[PDB]
Amino acid sequence: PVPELDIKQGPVRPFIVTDPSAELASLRTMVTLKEKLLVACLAVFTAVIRLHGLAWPDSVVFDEVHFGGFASQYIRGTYFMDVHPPLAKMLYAGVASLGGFQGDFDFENIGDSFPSTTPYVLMRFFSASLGALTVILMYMTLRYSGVRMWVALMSAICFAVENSYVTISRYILLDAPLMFFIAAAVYSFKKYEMYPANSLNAYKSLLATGIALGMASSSKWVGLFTVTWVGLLCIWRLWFMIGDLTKSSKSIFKVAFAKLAFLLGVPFALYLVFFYIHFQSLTLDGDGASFFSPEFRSTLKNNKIPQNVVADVGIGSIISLRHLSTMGGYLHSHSHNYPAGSEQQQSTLYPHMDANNDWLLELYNSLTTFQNLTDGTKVRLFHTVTRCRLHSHDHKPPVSESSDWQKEVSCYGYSGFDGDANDDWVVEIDKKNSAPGVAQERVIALDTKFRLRHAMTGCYLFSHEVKLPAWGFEQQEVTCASSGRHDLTLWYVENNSNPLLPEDTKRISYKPASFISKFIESHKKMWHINKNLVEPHVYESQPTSWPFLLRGISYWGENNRNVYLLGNAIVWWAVTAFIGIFGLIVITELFSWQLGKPILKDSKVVNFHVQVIHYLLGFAVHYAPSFLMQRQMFLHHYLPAYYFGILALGHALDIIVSYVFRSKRQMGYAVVITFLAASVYFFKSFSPIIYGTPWTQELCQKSQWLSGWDYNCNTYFSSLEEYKNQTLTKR
Amino acid sequence: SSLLRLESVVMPVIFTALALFTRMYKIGINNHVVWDEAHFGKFGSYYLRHEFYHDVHPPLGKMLVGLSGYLAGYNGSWDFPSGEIYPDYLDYVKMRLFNASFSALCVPLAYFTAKAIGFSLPTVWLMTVLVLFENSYSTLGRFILLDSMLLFFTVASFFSFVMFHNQRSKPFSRKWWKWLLITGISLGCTISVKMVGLFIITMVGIYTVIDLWTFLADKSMSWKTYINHWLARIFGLIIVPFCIFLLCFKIHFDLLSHSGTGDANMPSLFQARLVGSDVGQGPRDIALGSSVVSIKNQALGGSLLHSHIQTYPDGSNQQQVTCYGYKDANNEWFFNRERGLPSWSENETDIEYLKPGTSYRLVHKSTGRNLHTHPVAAPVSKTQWEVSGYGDNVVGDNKDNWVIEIMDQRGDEDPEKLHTLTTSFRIKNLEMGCYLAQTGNSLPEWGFRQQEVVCMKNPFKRDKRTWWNIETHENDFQYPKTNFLKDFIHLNLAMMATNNALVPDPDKFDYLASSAWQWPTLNVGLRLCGWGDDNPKYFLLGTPASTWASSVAVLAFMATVVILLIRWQRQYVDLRNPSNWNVFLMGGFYPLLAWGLHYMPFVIMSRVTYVHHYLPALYFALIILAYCFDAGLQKWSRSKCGRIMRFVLYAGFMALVIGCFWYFSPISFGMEGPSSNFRYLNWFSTWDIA
Ligand SMILES: CCCCC/C=C\C/C=C\CCCCCCCC(=O)O[C@H](COC(=O)CCCCCCCCCCCCCCC)COP(=O)([O-])OCC[N+](C)(C)C
Ligand SMILES: CCCCC/C=C\C/C=C\CCCCCCCC(=O)O[C@H](COC(=O)CCCCCCCCCCCCCCC)COP(=O)([O-])OCC[N+](C)(C)C
Ligand SMILES: C=C(C)CCCC(=C)CCCC(=C)CCCC(=C)CCCC(=C)CCCC(=C)CCCC(=C)CCC[C@@H](C)CCOP(=O)(O)O
Ligand SMILES: *[C@@H]1O[C@H](CO)[C@@H](O)[C@H](O)[C@H]1NC(C)=O
Ligand SMILES: *[C@@H]1O[C@H](CO)[C@@H](O)[C@H](O)[C@H]1NC(C)=O
Repeated sequence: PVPELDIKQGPVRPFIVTDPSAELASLRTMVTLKEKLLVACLAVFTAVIRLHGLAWPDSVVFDEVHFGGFASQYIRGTYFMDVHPPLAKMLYAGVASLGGFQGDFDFENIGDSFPSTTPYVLMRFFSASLGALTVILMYMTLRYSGVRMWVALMSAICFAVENSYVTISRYILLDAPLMFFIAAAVYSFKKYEMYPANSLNAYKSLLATGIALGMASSSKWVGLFTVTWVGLLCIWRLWFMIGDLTKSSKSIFKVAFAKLAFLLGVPFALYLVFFYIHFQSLTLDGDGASFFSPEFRSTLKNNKIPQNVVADVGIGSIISLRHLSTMGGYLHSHSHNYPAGSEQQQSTLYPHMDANNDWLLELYNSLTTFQNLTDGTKVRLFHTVTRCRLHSHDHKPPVSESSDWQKEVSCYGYSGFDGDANDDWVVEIDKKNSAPGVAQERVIALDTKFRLRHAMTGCYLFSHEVKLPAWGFEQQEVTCASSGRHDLTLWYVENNSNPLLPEDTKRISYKPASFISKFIESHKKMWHINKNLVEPHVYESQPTSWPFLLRGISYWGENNRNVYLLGNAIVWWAVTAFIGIFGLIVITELFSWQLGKPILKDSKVVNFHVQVIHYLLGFAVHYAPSFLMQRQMFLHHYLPAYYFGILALGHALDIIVSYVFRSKRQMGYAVVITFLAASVYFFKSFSPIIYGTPWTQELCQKSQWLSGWDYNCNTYFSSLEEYKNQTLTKR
Repeated sequence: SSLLRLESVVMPVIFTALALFTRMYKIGINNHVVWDEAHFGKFGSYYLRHEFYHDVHPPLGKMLVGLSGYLAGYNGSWDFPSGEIYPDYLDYVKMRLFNASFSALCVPLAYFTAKAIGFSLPTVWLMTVLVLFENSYSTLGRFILLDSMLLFFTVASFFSFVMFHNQRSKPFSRKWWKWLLITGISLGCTISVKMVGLFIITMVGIYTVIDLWTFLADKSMSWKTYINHWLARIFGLIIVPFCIFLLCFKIHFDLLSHSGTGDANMPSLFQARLVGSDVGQGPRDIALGSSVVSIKNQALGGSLLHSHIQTYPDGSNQQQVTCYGYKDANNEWFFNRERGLPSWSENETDIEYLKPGTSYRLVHKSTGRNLHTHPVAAPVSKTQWEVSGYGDNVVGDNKDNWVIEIMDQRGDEDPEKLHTLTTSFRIKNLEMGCYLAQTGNSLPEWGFRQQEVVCMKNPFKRDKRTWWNIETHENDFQYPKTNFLKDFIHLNLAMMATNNALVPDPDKFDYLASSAWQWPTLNVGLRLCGWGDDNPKYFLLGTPASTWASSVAVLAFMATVVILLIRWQRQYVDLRNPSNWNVFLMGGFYPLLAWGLHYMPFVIMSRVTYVHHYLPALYFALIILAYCFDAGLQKWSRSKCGRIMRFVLYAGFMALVIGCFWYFSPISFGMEGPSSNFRYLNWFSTWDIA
């Protein structure tokens, strides 16, 4: 199963070689017939357990509304925005359109029954099929990590029995393709471990680590943590290749450069290709691209973004300003008054085009000339609908009222009767963020980006991402701020028109979003929503409460049945019990090492500690950055780290069988068969919480071991017999 | 020999003399308050008036500004605004002379620092002219700051650190205990000047963990000697820097004893102890009926018991009872008798004192409702019920009976009865049996954004949320001394609370703030004062011969630990003799780790960071650059042309930081012109200097 260590004598201290023989490749692959028979048997058992009773919850389940509805968005082609990279939603769109799905069903809210036009059981079959293949990848990953055959069989059956992966993979969720491609990344990298790192099999394993690793990174950004984990194991392996003296330096740089190329080139290539399929298939424009730039939207079909507006704007032109940084922007004023300050006409950001977004450019002092908007030309923004100027009296702000800066601006005045110096706005063109040419000097629509400074207060026109709830709902705030952010201060003009200009005027339109700017803008909205995704959710959890399996998340409640994600607790608590016991035993082997006693004698203990530093390090890199996030997160974010936890627990069962009971392996197989038997018992008792199959209430009360997990336990009937003589509602 | 002893004597007084010249040359020329002289000078003036204040930073810097003021013949009577001129009695020349004496002692301490970390003699001179001739240190050493003090106790921390390292070969000697206790004193002063002195203690702590680690493997060391090493390191590296820190808060609390601004960041008992005492009452404590009180929560975040005239939209349509944190007439409360008895009348003759363990009806004064929990649950926390106000002296139920329970007594009077400020009390309902608590969470805007009040059935008696105290008493006595350790904890929690409140919003452009990548490579500087042609105008940035070459030496050494570690794993024997390993480890490695600990928290944290935060981190970068001149030119000491090339390369770079300090000498020595004269040293954009 595992060979003895091949250490050799260097010039200072002994060193370990890192070139496995072909015997190590033959011992840990499916070279026999009995092993292929047990992989086929585990594929039958897994394909029964992970795919039992499918389409019995025949309504939408937790976040199946999201990724199902987004799959519908990729089918219809109307653009949308989600926190995640496209591959494991566009992949459900390919499975859906492969199954005959034509949009036609907005996945609205949990409990909506599926019509018989949407293929969901085929999408559920894809999700639970990849959630079934990750079990067989855990077997093969474990055997490639160097593991007894039967203990990989019973640890991987113990993984097919794990409740949290049956729940998370059975439905239209994100962690099932994600977990398949993370499991294929550790699969292909542990296949790379056992090959002599120069042969063609090793580079095939690096390429499979590349496409699976970057196909995990392109499905959900926790795959980037698998890129980090693989990379830290590359620092491990390249460190021991430096430690090998029979390997030339050109060999170490060839493994390091090809390792770098297959393991950062191919993930970034596949990530960029999958975003190209994202941008190339999602071509229509809906309300999903409502907070994108108008050059982003210029690539989309059926636009309301204005094209061929008048470039050179003059004094006397009915114009419409648009805020640069905040996407929901227009200078907007309409006949509703403030609740605070001076209670005058309000100035807001309304993101859609109206006639109330219109403003005249008139001087402080309508002629027959075309006086251009030079840098420093003070103007008065005259709103043409409600007969008012733009006024910045020094009163209290509406909703950002706790502001020594950020002076409040309003709209009040009479044309010809009430025009004062406090309605002036000095146009100051920012010459850096404007594109060069004529637009850098004077104001060109869509091309320059100026800043309106108030001539009597010295403050600049300002807005940010805080709306107004009083009147004109879902409209942001216009202020007149000093020492506000220069990014949030930029304004530019679109949709301008004056009579003092011919009809043969050089128009201008947007530069429509080269693919790099499309990519970077889309990721700025990814990071912007992802950082600012704060909602009060009742099943929201805390990352230090994950490894103990308290207060799991709920999924579905209809017609006296429920679905609820709590993991296999006798596998969960043994995973994290082994995080504790392995931390304790590696501390006592450091202190027992340096204190004088010799550690790491037998090769099985060495490969145990090496592969549990590997797998424990996978637990560290997929769980510690979830502490470093100022956002909401649920129990299913622990679950990629819990895959490395059940790998390391696999090696724990291997060190129970293979080292501490070398003379009596019947007791090692006895410990593993009682652990597996208790695991399958925990699945069999908690099967009616996964599949949405009926319990009874007197056993649903008994099943709640911890009081922390709570899944509407009065939903069930008092007996299993009443479900047969029962009709079920459909929403 | 004799020439080396001659340079060893007459050379530290040349660098001390150029330190006193470099840091004190135009101290009294600016004649205006500057960058944070407005703040820390004011905080020094608080000690001279003995008035209490609250601030983020630990007090030994501000107590050394107070000691800087006591030596100037100054009584603290002038607050320090920003920008304004000085009064003629405030002799700021002694104060700026004091802080620039701390930087002018930071230079010779870097001389003997570099003498202690190996460093063949030209390296000690390049490192002393390198820490000396710098406009960042001499700019920010010029002023009433505690950046010079943080830099001074950082340099004394590293100096006493290496002087502790140099007697590891004869442990438990007189020199070993000497530099171990001086390392403890200097580390403790390093925290107590500013809370970012935990970085150098992370460095000395990593050295200590590495020492105890490698003392596990010594075969001759007995367990008694090794336990003596553990007690010696926790004493002189944990207890002594904590005893200096506690002594600094003992001089902080016991020195100033009046009231002042920022007094409201304390529990009300400590505010009642001090001399000002706008929260206390002399003759009587509390009674029945006539005692108009305002109930305050002793929880960290709780406030006064409030009852505004609006009613619940979600409840039993009774008056809202919430918690609000300012002075109001709606915060007034009093006590009334229990259910079944005749209530309070305004013409009573017996002034009844209140009895704990007895049910009462807590009645609001300005409105007239009874304190009550009703059978509608709390709006946010759906576990418990909701506290409301209902009825009058006769209208209500049996759930209006609220008992009073003694939780803690502070003595000096009768402990049996309820009192004001000396009786922490819980309130429990009689019929339901829930304890009156407060979660501290925020309500939606129906309750005007105030605190949530719950009545939990079974909380614990060790909970601070259920502890209420009487603060106001309305119709010969000294308040007891509070526990000093408790005041230490509450004041450090208030300091950390202001650190959490110091996080900027992304919408406001702080013109003065910077990011940590700008402090090396000098992308931005820092404008300390008003940029008119009247006053001489200063500007914070390092000399670009010292910190460009120094920053690229941290990048060149941070890829020298990696190269020597790869070559270590490749069985090369890199550092043969213990001398060059000593220079690598103490002169090179622990300044890379002290650079990283003094710099990487400023690139990780979400707080307003300025250019003056890099001054302790730049010092270890300059040690690293001194090492890259030391070991990088060690091989040239054997060839004659290599020796001459070595001395003209040391003299070339020393002449480079001389000429580049003198070329940028106006931005520390004053820039007295009209600010357009000094565009010649406006090398880059984002150096807003002209
Ligand atoms: C902690 C996180 C660190 C993450 C980054 C890690 C490393 C990147 C940093 C530096 C890489 C440069 C390494 C050069 C080592 C020279 C040693 C030497 O010159 O000796 C070489 C050894 O060849 C090596 O092993 C070099 C291994 C290189 C490791 C992989 C390099 C990474 C690939 C590039 C990645 C990006 C690098 C830049 C990152 C900013 C010659 O030995 P020999 O066989 O000829 O003689 C036999 C020895 N007898 C005589 C004693 C027997
Ligand atoms: C082991 C050597 C292999 C090499 C890999 C290295 C490490 C892998 C090991 C663990 C993963 C590290 C993840 C933590 C990293 C961030 C630290 C942190 O911060 O979390 C720590 C603790 O976290 C943990 O519960 C660690 C869980 C680790 C798994 C369970 C360990 C076993 C314990 C049960 C033992 C059962 C009994 C055993 C005998 C039967 C606290 O969180 P906090 O301070 O942020 O809370 C502050 C939150 N406010 C800001 C909102 C207030
Ligand atoms: C260089 C050599 C010597 C060898 C070569 C080794 C090698 C292959 C690499 C060299 C080794 C190396 C060090 C690499 C660094 C790794 C690398 C490329 C890049 C850093 C990757 C990172 C760790 C961080 C930056 C990325 C982020 C944008 C991270 C934000 C994460 C998330 C906010 C995820 C949210 C998703 C989910 C959690 C919540 C939503 O869930 P729900 O569905 O809504 O409920
Ligand atoms: C306004 O300035 C621009 C800048 O080049 C110029 O092209 C334009 O002709 C000017 N307008 C008039 C009316 O001359
Ligand atoms: C403090 O010094 C000023 C300066 O002369 C003086 O006017 C004032 O009376 C002094 N106050 C006290 C309390 O000594």
